[PDB]
Amino acid sequence: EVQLVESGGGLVQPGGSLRLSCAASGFYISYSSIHWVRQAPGKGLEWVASISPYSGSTYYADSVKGRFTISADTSKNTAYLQMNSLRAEDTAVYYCARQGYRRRSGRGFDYWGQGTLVTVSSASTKGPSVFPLAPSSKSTSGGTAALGCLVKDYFPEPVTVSWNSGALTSGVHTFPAVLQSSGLYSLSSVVTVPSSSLGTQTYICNVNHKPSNTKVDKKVEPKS
Amino acid sequence: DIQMTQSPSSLSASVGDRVTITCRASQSVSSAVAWYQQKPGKAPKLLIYSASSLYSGVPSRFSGSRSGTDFTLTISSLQPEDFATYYCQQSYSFPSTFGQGTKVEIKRTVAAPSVFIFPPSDEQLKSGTASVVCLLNNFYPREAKVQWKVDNALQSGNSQESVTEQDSKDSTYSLSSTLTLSKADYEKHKVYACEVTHQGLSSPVTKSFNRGE
RNA sequence: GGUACCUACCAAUCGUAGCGUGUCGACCAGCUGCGAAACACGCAGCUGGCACUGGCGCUGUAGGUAC
Ligand SMILES: CN(CCO)c1ccc(/C=C(\C#N)c2ccc(C#N)cc2)cc1
Ligand SMILES: [Mg+2]
Ligand SMILES: [Mg+2]
Ligand code: NA
Repeated sequence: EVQLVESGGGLVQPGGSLRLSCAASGFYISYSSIHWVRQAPGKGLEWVASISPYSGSTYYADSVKGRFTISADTSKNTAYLQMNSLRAEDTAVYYCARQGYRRRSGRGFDYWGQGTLVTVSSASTKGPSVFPLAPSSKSTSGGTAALGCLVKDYFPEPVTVSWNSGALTSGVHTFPAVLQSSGLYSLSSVVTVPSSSLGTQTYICNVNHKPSNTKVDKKVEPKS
Repeated sequence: DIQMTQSPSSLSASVGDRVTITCRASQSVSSAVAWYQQKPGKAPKLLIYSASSLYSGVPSRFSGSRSGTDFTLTISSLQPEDFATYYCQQSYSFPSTFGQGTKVEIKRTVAAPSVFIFPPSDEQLKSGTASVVCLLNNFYPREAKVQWKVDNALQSGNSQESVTEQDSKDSTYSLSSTLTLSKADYEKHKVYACEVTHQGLSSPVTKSFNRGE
């Protein structure tokens, strides 16, 4: 029952520093090579660093050599990646990965963590404003209505949007966040629904921005 | 540094099609090559190790082969769940190197978008900004043109588009175009229209509203 | 006088008076299997060097010893 759990991600300014941890369960990290691999939003995987067992020898990519340090503690089955002199181009999701056993899976990474987000920017954290996108009671066919929520002006990622506290999920489309010229993020979460239920069904959008500890609920209903 | 040039960068294939994805190492990496599959937002999953060995649990339709510096991942017959981004990796020497990735999406019949227009709520208007939203729902292929019009005035540079990933149930896309104006600029115009051009539309479809109705 | 042992026999070339021999092992480098193991480290096998170890076989020139 192997498992890797990352932690420590967050927002920091250029030139800042941050230490990520990767807690392993179901096996002892001292008997495997441990790797850190990053993925920038919408980009490919990039090997970041690695540490070998028994020797403790460490290896790093050219773009992080001298700034990052990989380490591991066994009396506390955990691995660590310290990042100093952080740049904007280091923003990404960071995954902890276990190299498999030499005689079973070669040098493939057989177990990965869920990843943790690291954002490097001089901008400041800010919660979103949640506005409604009301269904058009004016000009709407039977059984074809669309409503939604607009989550605007927040930073950094992510925001989560649910509908009816998790009950409504069929037909929901939550779009990827786009960065506005203001430097803040915005997205919309829409859902289609029969118009017959527009007046007899209350629709709630639950928006949540963890960095700002913001939790908002917005009712969406026709206008006038 | 050893580079891994992966091709193609993307492809749209129909269920049952055979897919081949190649990765060329800049120099020899022996057979220390692995292939991974990643679903959107999830962690990669090990498919193949040592260039050609099938990882435990991976269906037999996935296969890997080597010819010199060329490494190839083959999905003999593409299943609907094989939607994903596939990556190659060399672990012959440090630093390790990943390929740029190949995004495999699923083909399907053309589907026209359902177009909706949403004026800015009064709540937002009281803050000094106006967001007008145009939603294109459940269409295929991803290619679509959205054009904003304010009193028949062609807009440009004041809108942003965002597209979802292919829906796992019906394999369609959804797009949102947001037009941003100042409160004054908004309240000094009447007709707001979104014109959508898409392959499965014989002619462009326009959805519009008059401010205040 | 004979047999046996011992001491010495320019320089260079591992060594040797000289000829041949590259050894359990030591050292340098490489490859492979294995150790929870890409490097480092441990065990084992092999390959090429090296000649630390200066042994072994053959065979002299004298001097000496023993019989
Ligand atoms: C073919 N050749 C000529 C040049 O290549 C050789 C030269 C020298 C040797 C040395 C030895 C052998 N066997 C040797 C050395 C020291 C000890 C000890 N203690 C034991 C044996 C072998 C061959
Ligand atoms: Mg001499
Ligand atoms: Mg010597
Ligand atoms: Na030897």
